[PDB]
Amino acid sequence: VEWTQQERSIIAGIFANLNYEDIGPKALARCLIVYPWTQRYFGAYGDLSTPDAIKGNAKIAAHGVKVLHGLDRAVKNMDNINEAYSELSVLHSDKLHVDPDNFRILGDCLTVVIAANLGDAFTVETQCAFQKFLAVVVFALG
Amino acid sequence: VEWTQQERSIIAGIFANLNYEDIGPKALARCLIVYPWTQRYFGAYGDLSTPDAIKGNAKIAAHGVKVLHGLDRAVKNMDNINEAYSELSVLHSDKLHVDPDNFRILGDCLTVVIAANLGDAFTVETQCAFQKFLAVVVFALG
Amino acid sequence: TTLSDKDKSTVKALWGKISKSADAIGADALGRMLAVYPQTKTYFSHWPDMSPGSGPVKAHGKKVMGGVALAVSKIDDLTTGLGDLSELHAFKMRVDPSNFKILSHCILVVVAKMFPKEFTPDAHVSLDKFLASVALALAERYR
Amino acid sequence: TTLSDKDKSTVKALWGKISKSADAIGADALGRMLAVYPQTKTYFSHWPDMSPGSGPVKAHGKKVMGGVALAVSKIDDLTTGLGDLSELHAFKMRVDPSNFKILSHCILVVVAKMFPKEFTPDAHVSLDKFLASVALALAERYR
Ligand code: HEM
Ligand code: HEM
Ligand code: HEM
Ligand code: HEM
Repeated sequence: VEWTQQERSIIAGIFANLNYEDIGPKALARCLIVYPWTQRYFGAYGDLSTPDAIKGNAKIAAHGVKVLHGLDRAVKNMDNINEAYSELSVLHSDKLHVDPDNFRILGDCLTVVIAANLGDAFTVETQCAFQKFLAVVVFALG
Repeated sequence: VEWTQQERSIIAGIFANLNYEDIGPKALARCLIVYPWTQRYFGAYGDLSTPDAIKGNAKIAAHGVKVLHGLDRAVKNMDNINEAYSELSVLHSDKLHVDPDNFRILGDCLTVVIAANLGDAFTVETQCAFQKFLAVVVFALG
Repeated sequence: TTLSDKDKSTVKALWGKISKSADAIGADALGRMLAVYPQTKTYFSHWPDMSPGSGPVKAHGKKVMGGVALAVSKIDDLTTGLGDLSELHAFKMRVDPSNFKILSHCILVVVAKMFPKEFTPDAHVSLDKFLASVALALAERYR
Repeated sequence: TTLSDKDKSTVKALWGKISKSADAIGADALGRMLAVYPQTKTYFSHWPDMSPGSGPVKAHGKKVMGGVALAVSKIDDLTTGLGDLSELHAFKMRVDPSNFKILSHCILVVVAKMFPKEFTPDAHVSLDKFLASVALALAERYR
């Protein structure tokens, strides 16, 4: 976008704090549980029948961690998420045709997980910059 | 991708045949009536109380035609619509902060009014082209 | 989302006037969904042809407007009314909700185009509400 | 959007643990919607001060969670139960329906922030359903 230094360092701050092994699985699982239509894209990832089974799923969990590494890559590229995401965009929009509303919805899920995890570190200012960030990511995906 | 010849000629053709004073007032008024929260932006325009009033509103009719000339500008500049639209972008997004889904809505009311107008001429392929054009203007406006 | 008395008569009268062209509305609106909004092809990719007027679109367009008719008769309870098809779309097929608005739009366009004089702003508002209540009914079995 | 017996039970169980923080939740949620989604501020433009934790944000936040408290009371028919709140937001104020999802989202974030242990995926699906129902029921008086 047109980042201030404070936003850059808040955003890098959030992803320096997060353990992606914990956050990733939680956020993706939660996406699949709260918005089950997104299960459609994960037919190859084995067992998605109940919630308890979603959380127990190692393939879903690892994929949640890859989504965070994806995000982290966008934090390495804050001024060119578009370019940095081109192949991810070909993949989500040209190949899989995920409706843009879905990127929004997993973004939201992720913000809910990050909020639960960070507690008092999740200030208003922190969320403002985090959302600005996700809004660039979803535009880059679509 | 971007514009096929057949596409630019369909779009040029819609706008050459178009009877603005007919399509513009109709679409805008339809939008205010079908999606009444859009009325919020039109307090200066007087009587918006009934659909009968919206339909008979002279200010609303003039503005509907102004909308259509705003599209003509994208029509004349099909390759540079983002630039052509930057001031209208700032007006719509950075000043009025119209949620980007309303643009989609009005572009929907407009497709319906054009479909009712054109009848047999609003072929499948004409709709593909018009919606691809509209997607480009709404993105331009956001 | 809930329909007024005014809403339900409007849709009935309008459906009164346009039922006789049901198979063709379905087929044109479906045919238009798939060409104008090609992201929607994913759910229909097992068909040998998705092109406008092809046999599959005509055949299915017929069923979709079948379902529309049901809703019209079911208009006081779309939830129970459309239980089974919601089960099919929302649970079994997992059709993304963003898609129900696309087909709804395509149906109002074809209807405007076919019945420009009956497709009044008053009709539009009620038809649109109705197609939204159908969308919501269909979304019941997602979660 | 119909809420199951499980959804209502989940929401009421969650509300039983959280409700003594209702004022703090409303405040923190309104505050964030206005700062994180500054476009919602056009509705609050006559207010002196819209900033996180300010006097007006706190006073209004209480009201807003009083409205959620009200919906938990009316969960079997939000459509009627929030009729007056619809009148105000949809008919008088003409709040764009896209902003309800924003405030809903902000409330879930603050509940998750405040009660991370209570806010499981299971609480999350049902609270998100409930919030959508709240959001639909508030949209009743547009049209
Ligand atoms: C916040 C938005 C999202 C981000 C940042 C994101 C990120 C990613 C990343 C990093 C990958 C792996 C790319 C690679 O290493 O080659 C991926 C793949 C994938 N994403 Fe997403 N994603 C997002 C939203 C979504 C949504 C909404 C869906 C649909 C519900 C989805 C479905 C998939 C699937 C099915 C794959 C991999 C399929 C395969 O090749 O096995 N993603 N995403
Ligand atoms: C298809 C998408 C749209 C197009 C092409 C469009 C086009 C235009 C144009 C050409 C103008 C005249 C600008 C000028 O004089 O500098 C304008 C002004 C305006 N538009 Fe739009 N518009 C669109 C969507 C919307 C929507 C959805 C709303 C409201 C919800 C809206 C509300 C307004 C308002 C309030 C004005 C200002 C008129 C005044 O100052 O009295 N527009 N728009
Ligand atoms: C108003 C909305 C809709 C209505 C009333 C409707 C109605 C119906 C009906 C009556 C059937 C046939 C079920 C049977 O075989 O007994 C059907 C099937 C189906 N619908 Fe829909 N439908 C709607 C929307 C959608 C949307 C938005 C999509 C995805 C873009 C979609 C994808 C399908 C598919 C893939 C089938 C089955 C096709 C097959 O059997 O090969 N539908 N629908
Ligand atoms: C969960 C959804 C919502 C609930 C439960 C809610 C609840 C309430 C309540 C209880 C009131 C005060 C009514 C009274 O005076 O008796 C109120 C007022 C208001 N709400 Fe909301 N609201 C919601 C969403 C929204 C959204 C999305 C907006 C705009 C973005 C909004 C803007 C307003 C405004 C401007 C007022 C009146 C301001 C004033 O009295 O000075 N609300 N809301």
